[PDB]
Amino acid sequence: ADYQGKNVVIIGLGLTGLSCVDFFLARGVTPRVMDTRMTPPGLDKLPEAVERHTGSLNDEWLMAADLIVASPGIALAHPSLSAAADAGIEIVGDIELFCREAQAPIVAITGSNGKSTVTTLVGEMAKAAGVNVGVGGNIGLPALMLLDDECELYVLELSSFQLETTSSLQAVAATILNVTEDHMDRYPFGLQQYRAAKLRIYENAKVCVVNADDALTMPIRRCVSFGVNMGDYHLNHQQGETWLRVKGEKVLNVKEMKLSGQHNYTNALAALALADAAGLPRASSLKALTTFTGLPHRFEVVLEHNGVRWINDSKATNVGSTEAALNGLHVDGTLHLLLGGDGKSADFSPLARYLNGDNVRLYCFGRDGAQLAALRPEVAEQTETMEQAMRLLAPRVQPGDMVLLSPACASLDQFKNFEQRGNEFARLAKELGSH
Ligand SMILES: O=C(O)CC[C@@H](NC(=O)c1cccc(NCc2ccc(/C=C3\SC(=S)NC3=O)cc2)c1)C(=O)O
Repeated sequence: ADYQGKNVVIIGLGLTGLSCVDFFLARGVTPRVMDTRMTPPGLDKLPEAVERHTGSLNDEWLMAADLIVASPGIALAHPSLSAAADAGIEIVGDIELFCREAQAPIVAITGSNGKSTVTTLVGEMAKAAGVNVGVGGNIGLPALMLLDDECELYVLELSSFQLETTSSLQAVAATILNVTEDHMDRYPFGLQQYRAAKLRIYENAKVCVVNADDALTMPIRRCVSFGVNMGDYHLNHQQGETWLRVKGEKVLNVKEMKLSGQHNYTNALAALALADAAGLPRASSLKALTTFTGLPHRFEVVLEHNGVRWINDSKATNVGSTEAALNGLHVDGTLHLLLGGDGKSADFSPLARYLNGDNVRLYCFGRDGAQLAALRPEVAEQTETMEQAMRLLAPRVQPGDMVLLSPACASLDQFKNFEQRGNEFARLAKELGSH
């Protein structure tokens, strides 16, 4: 693509918006930047040569543009963006710009849960094969910063939002891992609209990898599949042993993995299917499965001390993710479960089946704390903040207990992101969980 001489407007700054600014400048195009936040993240790092408008969108600049580059954090349905689309002004995102330039195959991964873990795993599979791999696409690692003529493979975690503005992806292997209700605040036509955004990932993909146990991951109209009992890649349970299998052949006894639990086992299957389709050697891919230790904020044990395990699962930002942490969970004594934040209009009721019995306490906070408490008011406390919740529950904690942050909500009402929320939990857990 050739951007020379174009009037380019970037909407949304932060690290990703900055990556877009730098992309155009390096190509001899000076873009303009706008952000509805008065002082968005990264403002101080924008060069002074770049004109910017903050605190609102500027329709004069939008309607004059030849190309709009929209952050995934701004809805395409925003009136100012829809007016530009109606006028025939091209709108893309950073991932689109990346796909137009990439000179290595792309493995593309989305889904409501698991997409970071799968993306990181396939990255480790590539490294174990000695392939020069670029891994990113999420908040901390903008895709455009990965671009490098020496890269031999890219592995991208993509959100529904990024996919909405992407049209040139031709993934060597693409997956939707699962679709469970999330981001309803951005999808006013409901679950099927959210699904449709994710289905975009399979367009022009060489291999599609679907979840045999989740029909919403399947194109609406020859995909490779993974599942628990069913699928080209599936699990084989005999004795107390679990195996990863491909078409009936055993490939790995999961005792060799550091990760544990059924959803980690299906994540490993999806990652193997992707790696296989991308041409990576199977034997090195299996090696990577044995060495991978998990991501921070993903059911991460931050302290095990005095008979109590404190678990940071701050990356549980929707109901399906919390349900994965609770489903099959073993607790010797009482589970003290922290819920709260911006629930984005989600139906929390699917959590209710996990919350019966004498050994559960809920500590609910943030924007939607009252609705979370209402799942079972007799075992629930509500506070404004997570720190208040933590200081309220810590005196009640007994040897045998588990304290679990798995909030089912975004952190954005009170924190910069789920990583800051996790880090604060870990700090308080270390404070409160010893003498
Ligand atoms: O961290 C959490 O707790 C939420 C996790 C959960 N994040 C998002 O829903 C999400 C969606 C899109 C973007 C970002 N992260 C970067 C970003 C954050 C805020 C903005 C806000 C903008 S842009 C603009 S113009 N005006 C704004 O307010 C833009 C980009 C986050 C997810 O990954 O599922």
